[PDB]
Amino acid sequence: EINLVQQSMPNRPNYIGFRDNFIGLMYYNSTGNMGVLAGQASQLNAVVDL
Amino acid sequence: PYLDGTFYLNHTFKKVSITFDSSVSWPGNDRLLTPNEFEIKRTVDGEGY
Amino acid sequence: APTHDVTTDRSQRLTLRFVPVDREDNTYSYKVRYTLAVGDNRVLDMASTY
Repeated sequence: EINLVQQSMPNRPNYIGFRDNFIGLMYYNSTGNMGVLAGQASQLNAVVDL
Repeated sequence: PYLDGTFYLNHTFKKVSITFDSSVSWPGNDRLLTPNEFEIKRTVDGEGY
Repeated sequence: APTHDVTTDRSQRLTLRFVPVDREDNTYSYKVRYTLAVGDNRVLDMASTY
């Protein structure tokens, strides 16, 4: 009889989407997950990430 | 170890950079896979070096 | 030391890495090809290929 007098507030709005320009979807500024764009001959990296 | 040559902490070193004039790397003729700096060891190795 | 005609380290790495350009991932064997590029005015010793 006392479970008639319960109240309920809505759950919080929580919006989950992607980041602003797909930020943190591609590794940058890292080594060991560094990207390489390089010749198919010698194969010298043209990407240095710091 | 200073005077006896009984070194034992050589395995903690992780990089060395050499620079002349504070603007030109001595390993700057691109002699190394990691172009600037020698690295003594790798922590986070996914490129198999 | 000799000061000239010995070594010139200008615009050359002292080692290169070559990615596979063929891969066969058979059941008991694996094949890999590499298209080597030995630059002009360079020489390779195959004793240091591994």
